[PDB]
Amino acid sequence: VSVLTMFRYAGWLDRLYMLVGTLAAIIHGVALPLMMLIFGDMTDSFASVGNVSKNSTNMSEADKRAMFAKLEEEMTTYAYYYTGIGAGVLIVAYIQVSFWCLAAGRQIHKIRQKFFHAIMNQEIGWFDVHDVGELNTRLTDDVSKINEGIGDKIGMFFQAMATFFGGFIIGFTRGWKLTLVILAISPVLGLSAGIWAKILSSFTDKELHAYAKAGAVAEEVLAAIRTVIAFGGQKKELERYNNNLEEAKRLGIKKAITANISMGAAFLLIYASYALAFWYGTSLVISKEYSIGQVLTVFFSVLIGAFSVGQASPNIEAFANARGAAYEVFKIIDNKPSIDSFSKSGHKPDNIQGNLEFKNIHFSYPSRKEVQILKGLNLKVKSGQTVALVGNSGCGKSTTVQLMQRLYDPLDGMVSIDGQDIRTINVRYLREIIGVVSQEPVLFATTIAENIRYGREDVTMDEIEKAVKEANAYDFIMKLPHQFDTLVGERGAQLSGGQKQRIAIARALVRNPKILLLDEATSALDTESEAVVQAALDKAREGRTTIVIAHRLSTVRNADVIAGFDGGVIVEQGNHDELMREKGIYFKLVMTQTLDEDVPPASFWRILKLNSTEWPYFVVGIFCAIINGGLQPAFSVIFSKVVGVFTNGGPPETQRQNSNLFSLLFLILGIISFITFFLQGFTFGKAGEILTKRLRYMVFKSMLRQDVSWFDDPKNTTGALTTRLANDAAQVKGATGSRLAVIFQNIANLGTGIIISLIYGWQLTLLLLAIVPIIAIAGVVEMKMLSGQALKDKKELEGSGKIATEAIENFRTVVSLTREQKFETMYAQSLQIPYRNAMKKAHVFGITFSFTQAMMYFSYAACFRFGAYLVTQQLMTFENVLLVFSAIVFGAMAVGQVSSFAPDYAKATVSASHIIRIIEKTPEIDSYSTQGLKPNMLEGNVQFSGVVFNYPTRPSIPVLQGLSLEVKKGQTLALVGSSGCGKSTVVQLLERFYDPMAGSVFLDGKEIKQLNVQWLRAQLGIVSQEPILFDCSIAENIAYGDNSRVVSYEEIVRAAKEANIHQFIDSLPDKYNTRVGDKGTQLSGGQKQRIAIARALVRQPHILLLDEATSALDTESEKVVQEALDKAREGRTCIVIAHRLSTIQNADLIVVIQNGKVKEHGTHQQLLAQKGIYFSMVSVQA
Ligand SMILES: CC(C)[C@@H]1NC(=O)c2c[se]c(n2)[C@H](C(C)C)NC(=O)c2c[se]c(n2)[C@H](C(C)C)NC(=O)c2c[se]c1n2
Repeated sequence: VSVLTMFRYAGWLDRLYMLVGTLAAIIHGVALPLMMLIFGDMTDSFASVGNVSKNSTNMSEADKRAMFAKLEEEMTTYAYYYTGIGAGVLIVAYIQVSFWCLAAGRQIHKIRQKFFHAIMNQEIGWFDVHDVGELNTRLTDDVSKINEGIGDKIGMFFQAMATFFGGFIIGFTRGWKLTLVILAISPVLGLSAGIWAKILSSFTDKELHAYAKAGAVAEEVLAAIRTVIAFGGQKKELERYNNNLEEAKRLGIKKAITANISMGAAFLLIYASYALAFWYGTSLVISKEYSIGQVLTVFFSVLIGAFSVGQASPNIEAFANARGAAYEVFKIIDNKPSIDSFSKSGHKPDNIQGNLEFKNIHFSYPSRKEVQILKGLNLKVKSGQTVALVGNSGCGKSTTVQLMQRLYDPLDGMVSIDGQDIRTINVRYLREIIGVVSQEPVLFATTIAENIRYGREDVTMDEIEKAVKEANAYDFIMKLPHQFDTLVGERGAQLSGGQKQRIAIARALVRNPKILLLDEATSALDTESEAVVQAALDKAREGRTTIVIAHRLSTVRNADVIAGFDGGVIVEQGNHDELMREKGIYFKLVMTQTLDEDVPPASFWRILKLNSTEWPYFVVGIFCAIINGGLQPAFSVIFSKVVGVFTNGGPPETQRQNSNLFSLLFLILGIISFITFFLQGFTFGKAGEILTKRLRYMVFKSMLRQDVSWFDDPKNTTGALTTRLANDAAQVKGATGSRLAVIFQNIANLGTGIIISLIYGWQLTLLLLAIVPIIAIAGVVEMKMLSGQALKDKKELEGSGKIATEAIENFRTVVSLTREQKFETMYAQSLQIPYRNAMKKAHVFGITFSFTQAMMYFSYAACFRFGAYLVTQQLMTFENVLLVFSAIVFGAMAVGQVSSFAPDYAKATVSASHIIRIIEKTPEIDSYSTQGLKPNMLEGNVQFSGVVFNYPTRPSIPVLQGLSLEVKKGQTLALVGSSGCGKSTVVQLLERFYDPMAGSVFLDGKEIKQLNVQWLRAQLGIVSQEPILFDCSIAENIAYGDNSRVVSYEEIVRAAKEANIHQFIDSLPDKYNTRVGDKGTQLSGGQKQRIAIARALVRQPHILLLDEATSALDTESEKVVQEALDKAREGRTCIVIAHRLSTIQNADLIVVIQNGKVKEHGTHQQLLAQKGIYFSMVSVQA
């Protein structure tokens, strides 16, 4: 039902078609087993020609006729066999594929629209809950999974029956109890293989979980890189837990891996067992009773049936997932909650004009338990009036304003617009009649002309003009290139928040409702802009009854009536003066405020060599692999022999022949395999281990010893990075295992296939090889056309998706809701294109697939016919055809490889290339010399010469152009400028995180450019904006193991002492052993920073780098900070850059630098004596 039905819902001819194609499928599966019967009949007559050709010591002419008659006889049987099965195949396959698509196609598309629009209709709820980025995510993700649900399904049916009727058909109709001996031994052994192999395949997955755990405990926090460099390099830790848990779950998962190799060994062991019981039980049931040397037909066939069962399984799986996640989220789809709002008909209010009425409205947010912010609210506003609301505590003001848009619904009481109940009037009509301007001026990724269009569909640039002109925007818009026809560059991040809001107005203004609300929309914006804005508001208000919420009591003045609020508390209402004269709330407050990487440069064999390096040696590996190749050919021939001697040879010892070859095949494959595998498993496996481990190490280090523009200015987050760790270590592991499997299959197939290709008959040799490369090339072009169509498809659907996103994501549309559908409409457009495009491709796959099959029966019919060719009186055409099985299934061997084992070597290579280039690096500052920390460098006079720099992004114009400063010893070097850059960049330069473009610095003598980077970073005391510390124990944080700097207890104590954080150190559970607790999410920036300080001073710098240290704080925190900073400074050189135009006075040398160049400098009252720059700073400061 719902689950499956609803899943498979919608489709007149869709459904019908569906069934049809399905039928085709069935016939298809059945097609291959009947195919096996043919194997029979032809091979049977072949056998008879083998015993009459094996007699040979008698009539020569009777052999001419008898054997030739048999030739053209089966030659006819051949034509008709492949012809039938074949053409059929081509046809049926084509049909079904059409099923998959067409069906699922139309289906999806439908589900498409319905989901878009549904979402669009869940109202507030999609705000209420949801993660809304998550919502659309599943839009795309889930829909797709459903589609794949319908198509793979078709697949499942196909094979489901291939094995059902196959195993039946042959597995009964041809044996009557022999087909059964099959049934017995065959179905049985199949059970054992599937069984043990799955038990440890699952054991394998348990290995993948314990594995992911070792990995994270091998991940750790690697962000805060900066602070990190101003610290040195963890580098032991990472390695410690890294190789630790790795090595462990390595050998171990590599044990279960060698166990999956003990699995491939099991399966091949068991399979070998297949041969045992197979050939044995036959040998008997083919020597004694039922003598046809054909039984193999049945046995072999049904076996194939068990395999259909398997392939059947993954398809099913797909049906499941698609089904599942699809129907359950489809439930979150089709579902029509709605009702708390809607968008369909209603009560039409054409009376125009009216007054807002809030009569006893109690309300609680959707989050059930939350406290009813609107504990019975009574408020009513006349028309044409400008009524404001005042608040500050948060929640209620908005909440209410909100309700007025019938956004959520009242928990009790009612709201009457004009004189009717809002909940009565139509929603759209309502929402329309309601012009609102929240604060966030959300704009679209289109032309302005458009955003306004959105305001109201039909409309001429005429009106628009007027609107924008009444929304006072007609100007800047004109000065703006391209005019109204100008776009908003990818989202609304191109113009000034102000203008934006303005436009919104215009927009809403075009709406021209009769009710207006301003959710602080002036709020969060500079002054001047603010005033112009409010201006617009007014010109838009007073012609329309309005209500506003704002902390700008000023613009609140001209309030026709103020409402007393503060976090949900309805009190004093009335004109300004009345509340002021009310010495209460209004009055009160009035007086209180006064992940895309992807890189071209690959590496041909470059990875292999690096590969070989990271590889100690394991000829053993390649070796055993090789022999494994030799093994496949072995089996193939072993069979060719078996069937051979049996169908054409001497009557006595047919038993020892069978019993042997059979046992042979057994011991051979089985034993040789289990061993070849297991052993290789352990070897190559280890390779993967050390490689991954060692690899990570080197790499990560490369990062450690890496820096400069990298992390200082990264476009490579801590995630893409860590990921690099995991994913890429695994991938190189890939390059190795592959090279291994490569040589294997090769020599395997090539080497042996060819030696056999020699014992061949020159027929097959050429013909067949022609067939393998051919069919192979088909499989490759197939995969290519399939992924190509999949990629471009994701492209068109991407465009449609993104837009969809913009909408949903930006629900602030339902704000005006005059688009909902309109939106969805546009999508239908986009969607229409990739839809017709879908049908086309549908067909494609069809033909493609069907052609695969074509080459299938094709190549085997022409191959077998040509084989049998000339068998008149006993020519060079006999049992060797099995040797044909050899070369052919060897092609099937190559496919066993490019289809199994290691990754397709593609992404393995990418990730390899990446991880390499990275580990390569180009250090940039590591061991060195460039001095000797001579016992006379303890000065500090930092000297800045030329100072011309700009971090990698030079086309952004150097943020340091021709600069030069200086700071004596043991004093205070004040620093002030415009904002953001300049200050920091300077501190950094000292840290020499980026050697300037031209210039240099003298710590006190030698040249920092040419000074021992390390040491230069030994004596430094940076305390920047956002403080940070790993999740160690604070005693550990403090005792910042800079270098040899052993965790000196009385030393770190000394740190908490001067760092002023000893107040906490004293008590606070444990005392000095208190970890940062949860990574450091249990303290105030004042405490952290203090430790930051504790850091600095515990290092005993000779230079203090204060980068606007305390920018976000308060009270005794900024106080005890300026104190510890006061006692931690003056005893040594210290640059104090900041935005503390307040405690910037007490500075030995205040330097006003103007981004790029220095502008003023000197003692405070002197800089003040030079009125203008520094002056205008103390003045704007006020
Ligand atoms: C994709 C399908 C062909 C699929 N193979 C694999 O999933 C696979 C995974 Se590793 C692997 N095959 C390796 C490699 C060497 C292919 N094969 C062997 O060790 C081996 C030993 Se005897 C034998 N194969 C015969 C022969 C008829 C080959 N194969 C089958 O009865 C058969 C039935 Se379904 C199937 N194969």
